[PDB]
Amino acid sequence: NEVGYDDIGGCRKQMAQIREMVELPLRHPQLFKAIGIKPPRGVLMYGPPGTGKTLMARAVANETGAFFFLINGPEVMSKMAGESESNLRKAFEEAEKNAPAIIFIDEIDSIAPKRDKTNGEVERRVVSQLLTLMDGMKARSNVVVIAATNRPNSIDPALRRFGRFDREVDIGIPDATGRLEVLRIHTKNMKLADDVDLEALAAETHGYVGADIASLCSEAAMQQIREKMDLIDLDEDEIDAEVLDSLGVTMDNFRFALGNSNPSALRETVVESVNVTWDDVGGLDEIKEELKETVEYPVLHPDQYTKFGLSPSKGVLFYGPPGTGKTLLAKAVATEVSANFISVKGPELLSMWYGESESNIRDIFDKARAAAPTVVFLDELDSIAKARGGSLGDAGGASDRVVNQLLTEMDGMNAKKNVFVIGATNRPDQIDPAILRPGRLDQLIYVPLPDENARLSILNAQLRKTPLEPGLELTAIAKATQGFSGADLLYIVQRAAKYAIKDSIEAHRQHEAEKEVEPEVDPVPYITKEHFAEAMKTAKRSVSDAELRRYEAYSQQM
Amino acid sequence: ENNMNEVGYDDIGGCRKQMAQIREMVELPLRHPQLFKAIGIKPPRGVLMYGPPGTGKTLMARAVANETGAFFFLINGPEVMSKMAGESESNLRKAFEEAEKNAPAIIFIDEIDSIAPKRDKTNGEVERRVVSQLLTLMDGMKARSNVVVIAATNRPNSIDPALRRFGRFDREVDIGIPDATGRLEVLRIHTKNMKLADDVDLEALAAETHGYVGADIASLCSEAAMQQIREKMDLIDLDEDEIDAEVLDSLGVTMDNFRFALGNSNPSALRETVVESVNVTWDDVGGLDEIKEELKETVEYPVLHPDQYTKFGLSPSKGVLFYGPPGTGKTLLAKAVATEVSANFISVKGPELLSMWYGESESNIRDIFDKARAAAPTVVFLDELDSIAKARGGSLGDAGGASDRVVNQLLTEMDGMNAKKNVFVIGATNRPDQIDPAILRPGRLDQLIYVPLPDENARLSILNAQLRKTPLEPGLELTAIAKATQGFSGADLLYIVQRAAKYAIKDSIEAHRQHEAEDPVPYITKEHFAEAMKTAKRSVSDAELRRYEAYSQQMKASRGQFSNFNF
Amino acid sequence: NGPEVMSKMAGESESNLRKAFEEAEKNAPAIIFIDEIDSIAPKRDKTNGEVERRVVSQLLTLMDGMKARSNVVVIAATNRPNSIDPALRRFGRFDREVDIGIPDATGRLEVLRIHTKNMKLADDVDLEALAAETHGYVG
Amino acid sequence: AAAAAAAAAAAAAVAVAVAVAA
Ligand SMILES: [Mg+2]
Ligand SMILES: [Mg+2]
Ligand SMILES: [Mg+2]
Ligand SMILES: [Mg+2]
Repeated sequence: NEVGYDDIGGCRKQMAQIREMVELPLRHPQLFKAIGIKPPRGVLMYGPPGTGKTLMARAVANETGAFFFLINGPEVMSKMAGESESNLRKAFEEAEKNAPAIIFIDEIDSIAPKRDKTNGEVERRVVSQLLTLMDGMKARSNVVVIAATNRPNSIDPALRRFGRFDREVDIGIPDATGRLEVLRIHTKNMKLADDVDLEALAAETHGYVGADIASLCSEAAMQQIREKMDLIDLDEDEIDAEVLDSLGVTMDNFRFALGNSNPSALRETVVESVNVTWDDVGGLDEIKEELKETVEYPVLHPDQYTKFGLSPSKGVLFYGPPGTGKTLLAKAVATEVSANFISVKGPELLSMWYGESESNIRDIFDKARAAAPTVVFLDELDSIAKARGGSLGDAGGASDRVVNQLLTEMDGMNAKKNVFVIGATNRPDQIDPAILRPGRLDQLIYVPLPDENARLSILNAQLRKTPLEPGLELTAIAKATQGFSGADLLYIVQRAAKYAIKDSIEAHRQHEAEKEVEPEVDPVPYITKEHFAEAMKTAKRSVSDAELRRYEAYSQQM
Repeated sequence: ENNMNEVGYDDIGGCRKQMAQIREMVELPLRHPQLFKAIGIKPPRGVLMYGPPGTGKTLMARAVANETGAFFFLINGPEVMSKMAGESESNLRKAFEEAEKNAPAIIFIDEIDSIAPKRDKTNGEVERRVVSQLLTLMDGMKARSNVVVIAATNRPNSIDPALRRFGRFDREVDIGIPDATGRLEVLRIHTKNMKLADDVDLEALAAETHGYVGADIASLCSEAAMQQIREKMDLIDLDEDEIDAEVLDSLGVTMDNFRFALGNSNPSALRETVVESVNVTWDDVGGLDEIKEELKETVEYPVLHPDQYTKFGLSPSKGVLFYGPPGTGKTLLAKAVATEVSANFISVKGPELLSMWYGESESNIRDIFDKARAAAPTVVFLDELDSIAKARGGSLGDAGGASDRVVNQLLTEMDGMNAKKNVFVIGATNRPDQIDPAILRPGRLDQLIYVPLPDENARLSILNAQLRKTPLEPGLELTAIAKATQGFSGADLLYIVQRAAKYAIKDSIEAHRQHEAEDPVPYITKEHFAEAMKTAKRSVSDAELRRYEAYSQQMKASRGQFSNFNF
Repeated sequence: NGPEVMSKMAGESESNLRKAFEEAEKNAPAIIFIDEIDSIAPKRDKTNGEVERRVVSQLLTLMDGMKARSNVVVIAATNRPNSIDPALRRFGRFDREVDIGIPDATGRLEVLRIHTKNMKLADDVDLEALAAETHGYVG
Repeated sequence: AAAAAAAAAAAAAVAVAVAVAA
């Protein structure tokens, strides 16, 4: 309806370029003749979906009073004896005969596939006809064509050659500041509460691009509307007035919106929200601080490395004996790091077909780089990175080609669009030496067996949401449990809880049995000392001594 | 009366949250437009319905169509395409223009998976034209005018990513498996029109139903009704002419019909991998009292008593591993659990799950565990873990570490980015030293139960269990047999019993032969045991027994540094 | 012919088979001879190609169904009989799997007599010695 | 009028073998 330059947000350089290209050869052809250059004829637009390209095209169509003619790629073909050629010819004829107009074709990939890839005869006719008319529209005929493709690699290079489509414009994705103005543009037509501070909102919105911000805003508005509708008893028959001027979207609505939303790029691989917080992992504090500092510093303090002119380390690999919270650390970062997070299980990528596997690895890494920043969690690294050897048991080096592709697509990481690779393996000996490069998974963190104070922290942090006795000391178990891993302590506490449940249900159906022939529902509302003693009488060790010896030797190597 | 059969919002149930989200999304922009002009922003006009089959998506759409007073237009997926070149896009254009012009309207796209696969995995032409035209129709110039688009799918991951962006499909509702209250509600709605006897208790039926979703509940009801019909059509003749009025009324499908139908039916997911109901009972398994009580204790409470677990705020124990000499009865215990416990059973053999293709073993494992957690609560029995759990790195020459990838896949699947609501893994291995170290870890398989050779009272219990049905001699006493067998296993006692039966049947058939030549044996006699235990041996030798006791005492040594531990 | 019938295009191989069968039943009581069915009817379990599953299902359906055949007989020839789905190898589709082994020395005598029945030759040569020394040959 | 047509021919699969280190 009414969309102009004010509506567009971000991509200021691209906006200025397109503005020049579309206005100067149409409002000032005399200046182009005076300088002595033939103005360009075609411009293509590419980038991820929802970057406002179509919005920008509508804004260019509206702002400039030149006659306009919209054609959509898949809408030019027909049935009656190949009238598609006639359709395009009549389109060009109207564009010329009416006025020095402007022609905009959206999603050219739908009407311009590579010759070898498309099989048939009508497609050849339409592509060749597009080529010939695009050639024949001379420079002096004051019309320009704007191309808008979602995928740039779906077009044969013949259409890209100089003289038909010479100017490219990589719109890409906005930065934090671009996201800030996009929020401001979107929120300048609604009643905003005073406490909203869009700078923070742009500090946490990371993978959102162009349109997802609008989704966030609208859904937040919905949250406010529902929060205020139920309280007022808005009957389906009635209409409320006094509430209308009082409706205002608050900050908590936006917190809800950010917690429940996902960048559209990451919508495919979204994982269901599982609560984990940094206070639940009692032990390994130094690892927690080191990880949080290393992952947050590039995201909040960029200027330090720019002044230093250095690239901070990116990769890291967790290794250690089984059950020491490695996956728990992955969950904790995934929940409470303030960055995107894509975890992939090792074997998911492999497949029986030829090639699709590496194509999927490319897809995941493209998705990770697109919605940057991200944190790729590789759990069970003992499945992909295996010593090649001369064993020859591979299916024509299929594992070898997969690992080599992963190396080529992870080693070409750029300081821009930072993506942090998290490694996690149980047996560090079977990973290839290529993973210790400074430019590839540089950091080597070792998760050791916990100590007495670490064990006490494990217990107290693990039973936070647990009714307990008042007079109970957990130092004794720590002094007793020495080589006990955290999973084993989970086993101990679960067994104690099970004994508590046994006592509770026993008392329950007992009291009921005397009842048939309110009071305290649970005569044992918390676990007790003898329950813990009986749970601990049947406890076992998790890791044997051979694993400890071999891991100690591995650590001793460096 | 089509009006009577018309399904309102009352019919759909068990998903009140998604119902509210869709109801507001469809009515509020068509009931309070002034409010939506007042808020400042426009509402979303695209929604994606996704979930497993038989959850109520099409029913939800039918309810929306019946309730909302706006125009409603339906597009099936494959219906658009036509052989002649370039008509599908014409179909979409005419559909959209007629829908938008003819008052504000509701689009519903059924089975969108048939249309928009990935834009880059397809190799045809017409499909890419249909997806591109759909993208243009969703967004462009004058994209929509007081119209919203609903799509339904069972596999949302096969959808073009461009469709899952704001402006095309703004909100994705997840209509998943109903909870106990949800299944109770669906049962109540589906049983509101049939005739019930007073004895029926829907709460219990919801309790023992563990994975049934929607149409599964409907099937249960229908089959139960059919069983009642096959119970009251037995007293009355065929009567092809017509049915008398005294029998058509007072039918009354009683609760036993529901119990029978629940004992026969299985969830719509599990029927692919249904296993025969081998008949076993707890009295059939002699001895091992602590093991059976521990198993029942750890399996029946988390599924029936979640309030206490929430009260204490700790997750339950998940894994369990039986290990011991062969024949002690671990597989027998598995049979008992499979047949008696209310939770679903997935019986999978050890090496059954492997496959010829590359990576297909890992796909099969992912499918089985996703299936198990989909219809949870479920218990999965992994028999002979030493087939699947090899010590990684021991086989330099292999098929590319396929066993290694399999065991790593299992490790991550049993503990990973999963909610881990209700999955119970049972392990049974006769060579427990070769199992992977990580599998024995707590949190995956925490309980290692050793099933030692039965004692004399346990052998007596086993014998009593194994003769619970065979007719027996009054003057026969098993105490001598127990006092005489020391190192035997349950299988060996079964062998002795089978030999006695063999001699009994031989004598019976011989005596019948003389009888016909010109029931002599009512039961097995003492001499049949006297002659049947002369060919008795010990199954497990002293070497295997010494290995298993050495393993057990190594664990007990690992149990060190435990004492009275006063508080 | 064995591999002629299969086509990359969807719904053509089965179309060819249907056309063949309907014309065969139409014209007169006739005999079909599907040679090298093993290239047409592989194991459904072990195959991945959709077109082979389609053709084997079509063959199963047409060979047995509602009034499948009316005074027609079909013959199959394979070099190995194991790589075929069992459903084809039951009664009503392929009744009896008659074997045809390597010819005997006697069979060598008859085949030589048949071959030489019209070729003028010297009288000295004897057929039995030729057959005896021609061991291992076939057809 | 000129008609269109859909076509899906085949793909390529991968097998896995076992070796023995005698
Ligand atoms: Mg657009
Ligand atoms: Mg882990
Ligand atoms: Mg449905
Ligand atoms: Mg067994």
